[PDB]
Amino acid sequence: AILNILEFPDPRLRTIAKPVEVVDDAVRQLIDDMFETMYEAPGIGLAATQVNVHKRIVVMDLSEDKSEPRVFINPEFEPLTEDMDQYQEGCLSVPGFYENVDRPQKVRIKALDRDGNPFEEVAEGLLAVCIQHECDHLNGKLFVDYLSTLKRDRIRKKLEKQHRQ
Ligand SMILES: CCCCC[C@H](CC(=O)NO)C(=O)N[C@H](C(=O)N1CCC[C@H]1CO)C(C)C
Ligand SMILES: [Zn+2]
Repeated sequence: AILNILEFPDPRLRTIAKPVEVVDDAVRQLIDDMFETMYEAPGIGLAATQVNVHKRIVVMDLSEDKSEPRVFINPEFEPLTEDMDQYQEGCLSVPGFYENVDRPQKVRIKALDRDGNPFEEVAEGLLAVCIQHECDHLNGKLFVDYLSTLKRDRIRKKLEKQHRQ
């Protein structure tokens, strides 16, 4: 099923996602619904908070053809270096707006696959940025919180106008 994606300034997007203790069927079903919604969007990633399910579950596919489905459950990453990188990020929950967000270049991801088995990895490029952009969703953050107050408000207003209109 294609799922509904909440948008700024929906306060629900500020909910802090709770840890997935077990990976039952209900969880895998959600995962699939999350992939579909993401492809349908279209986006290269999606966290459960964006669709009103507040569990630590991140879905991703950083490829052209839909051949690289990646699942990140109970994720967490660590900057292995003091290095930074500027990237113009957009978000399905902040549609139409794209701002250059500054984030660490090399991070070490740590999660549980679709089955719930721990795995560790080292991210760079698009994956690093993406898991960071997704782990923010689980904590209630949006790339727009790295933006100025006036710039972010100019955005909050536009959407609040678009939304109901
Ligand atoms: C970290 C990069 C963004 C994270 C993933 C988001 C989707 C999202 O809202 N995830 O929570 C996305 O697909 N964003 C797209 C985006 O910002 N892209 C697509 C890949 C390149 C980059 C724009 O230059 C836009 C077009 C919807
Ligand atoms: Zn997003």
